[PDB]
Amino acid sequence: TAGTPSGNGVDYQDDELPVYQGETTQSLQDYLMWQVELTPFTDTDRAIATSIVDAVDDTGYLTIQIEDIVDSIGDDEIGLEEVEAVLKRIQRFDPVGVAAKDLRDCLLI
Amino acid sequence: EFLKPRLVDIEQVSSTHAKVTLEPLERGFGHTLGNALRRILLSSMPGCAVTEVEIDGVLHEYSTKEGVQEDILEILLNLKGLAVRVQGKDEVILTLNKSGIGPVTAADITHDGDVEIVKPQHVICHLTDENASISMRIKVQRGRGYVPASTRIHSEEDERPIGRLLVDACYSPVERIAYNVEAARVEQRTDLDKLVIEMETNGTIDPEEAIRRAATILAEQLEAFVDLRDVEFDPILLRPVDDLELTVRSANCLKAEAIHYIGDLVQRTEVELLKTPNLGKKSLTEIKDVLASRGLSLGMRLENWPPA
Amino acid sequence: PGVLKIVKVYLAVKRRIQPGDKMAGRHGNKGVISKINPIEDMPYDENGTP
Repeated sequence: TAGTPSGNGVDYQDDELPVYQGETTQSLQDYLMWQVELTPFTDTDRAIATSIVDAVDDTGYLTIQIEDIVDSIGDDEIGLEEVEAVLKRIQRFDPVGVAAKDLRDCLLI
Repeated sequence: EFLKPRLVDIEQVSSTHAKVTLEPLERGFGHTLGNALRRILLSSMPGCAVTEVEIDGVLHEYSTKEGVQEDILEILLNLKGLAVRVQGKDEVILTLNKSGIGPVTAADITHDGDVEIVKPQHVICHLTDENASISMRIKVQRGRGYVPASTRIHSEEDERPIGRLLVDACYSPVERIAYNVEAARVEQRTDLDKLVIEMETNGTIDPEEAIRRAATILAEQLEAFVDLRDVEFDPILLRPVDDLELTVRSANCLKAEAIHYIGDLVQRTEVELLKTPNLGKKSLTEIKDVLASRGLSLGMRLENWPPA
Repeated sequence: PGVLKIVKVYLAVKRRIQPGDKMAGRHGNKGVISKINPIEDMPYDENGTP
């Protein structure tokens, strides 16, 4: 070998009986649920927020329909009128434009 | 009822060494004027120092120049010791070009309009072959104390190009100060003291001018003791409430509930705002829908609410 | 076989002396810096050298 790359960074748990253990990582939904916990939401609002955050793809788009979100709740007084309000509140999060219905929604938000 | 010291017998040993005498002094005042003067003169005297350099080929400090004996870091450390005396300006640029053999010194710095090189035999660089040249631009500024190059950031407000050679600035022309109190030759008076001050500098500041500057600083500082006497912000808030484009029924309801600003509203919880007459479950979600597009959830908590 | 290109970058920094730093002589006398004192506060001799 004319040239050799430097060894990549590796680690292993020392002074611990279950060797190598593990490490937690932050994802898009994990970082979105963190913001949901720190905003003023009611119980039903928090439930709707979790429901629509679970449906966010890696791109951050909303793969499931709003009507399907309303169906998933299956709760009275949880029509699309308030699901939309919670959806807009979530769309106005740190990755601005996340959880958007389609491409037009991203640009408009 | 106290005698006042006079500036007499100022004698200059060398271009840097000098002696200053204050002939008439009372019993204890010798040290009070002295130690104060030493502290002022060692701490806060104005001067001029090299601030940054621009060599042709070199773009940083950890490089080398072909034909030059010393590294760029050593050249910058040499330039840090360059002593100049500018008049009427604070940002003179000292262009320097020299091609050939032998040490390069301030002497061969291009003769500026009003810039004095106190010692022209101060070497800064060495050339080692005939077909080599050095060309650099040196910026000199006026200041008061030690200003490290790393500690200053306002210079980075405008982006500096790759090729700058900034050096720490000291700005202090005084290197050593000693004072001593003797007995005055005045025989008519019972006993008087004489204060002699020895200052060693870099040749940039005059001794008498330095003493005058220190005394002026002391007087301005003492001016305070002569007569001691003495014995809801974020722009989205504080916005007109008719900026949310609410429905008709909300306008009277908000007016009825004395909601006139944006911040006061976001302080209202769902359960207590529902108690307002004819609010409407669907109309309440309309209020929340609009405030959600702004990013303003209901139930916030501000501390002080101004009338504006 | 996997590797297609390698790029190596070198950075240089200057470490300013600071109190939290550790100093020693060569007789077993170590210590950390507690304060960086202005020049007019240090003890000086009759010639004015601190």
